Amino acid sequence: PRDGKDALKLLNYRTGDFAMIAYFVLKPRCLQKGSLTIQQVNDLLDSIASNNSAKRKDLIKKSLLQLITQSSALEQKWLIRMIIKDLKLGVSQQ
DNA sequence: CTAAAAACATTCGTTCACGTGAGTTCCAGTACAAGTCTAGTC
Repeated sequence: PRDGKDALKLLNYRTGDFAMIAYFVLKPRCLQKGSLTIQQVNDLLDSIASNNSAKRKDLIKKSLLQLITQSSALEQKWLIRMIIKDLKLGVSQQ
């Protein structure tokens, strides 16, 4: 719901990162065990990037829906962090 | 001559100063992670 607590929380994230809010929102909704391998995730991300380059948001929406429906809340949060390009695992790239 | 008063010699206990090995812990130093890097228009 656009006026539901989850919608405002996702939108009002003080532009405690967005990944944590998304994980909390998706916890009661998402499954407990995903079925996507690393190769499938990489293929979906590549498709999203290519469609963005080609200016076709329908395919981007379809790929995002597939990722959302075939992953768990932890997987959703990690995918969001990867897309944003901000992980902060506590260990530097070096 | 005589004993006695003074001086001298010895051993012990206590105090102190220094040196040194061992255990505990506190902290300066080091390593590492994360953020910043100019401001605006169109």
